[PDB]
Amino acid sequence: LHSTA
Amino acid sequence: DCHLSDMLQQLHSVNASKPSERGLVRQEEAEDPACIPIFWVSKWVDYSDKYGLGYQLCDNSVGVLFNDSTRLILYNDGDSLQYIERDGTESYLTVSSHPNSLMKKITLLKYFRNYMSEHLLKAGANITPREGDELARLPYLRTWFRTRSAIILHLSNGSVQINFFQDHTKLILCPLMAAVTYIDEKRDFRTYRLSLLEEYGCCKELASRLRYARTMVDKLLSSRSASNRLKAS
Repeated sequence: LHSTA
Repeated sequence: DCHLSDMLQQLHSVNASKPSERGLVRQEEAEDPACIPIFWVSKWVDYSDKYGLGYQLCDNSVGVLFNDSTRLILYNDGDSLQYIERDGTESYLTVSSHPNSLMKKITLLKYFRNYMSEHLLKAGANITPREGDELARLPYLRTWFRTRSAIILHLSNGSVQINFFQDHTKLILCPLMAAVTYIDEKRDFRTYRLSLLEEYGCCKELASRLRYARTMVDKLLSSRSASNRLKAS
């Protein structure tokens, strides 16, 4: 649910 | 006609030419680093279940496309706010002075801002963006969607960005430059003029991604057409 962490 | 139909024309022409099958692929000749974009999406958070899609642009501005189709943008000054109603009116507010009616949304934008800052890498951190002129205002997120393989982000300046989940490769397509920037798995980046890719060809990796990009742009265009039909009643 998010871009690369 | 719009940014999207121009982009579709550009992609159709390069793709029809089968660029990876050229007698001598000269991919490097198609590079045009001058046409690097001014803006792209460097971070995003999909809170669409409940609230919306939050994102960071490469200039460190942030924005949100809320589920109710309103938008809030926070400039990289950390204080100037632009709010856009469903019907398009922009209001110019600030984090320090704004209507209490927007408390909940401004609080949501701060949540996204802080989450992205704590946890997420900046895409294209190694890229110096192009300098925008007089009219190159901060764009916002016109629409987006996700597939099994990618998130598709369409900005109000016409750019379409496709980030691939599996291998972290990314495309940034601009219908004004008629160009594509490809960020590979090593985070190396190249920008290409689409007409030069048609002339000189390219590798299988890039060619496959451009075929996917065309499919995605057809999807964007069909949605846009649908919402315009509804809007014109």
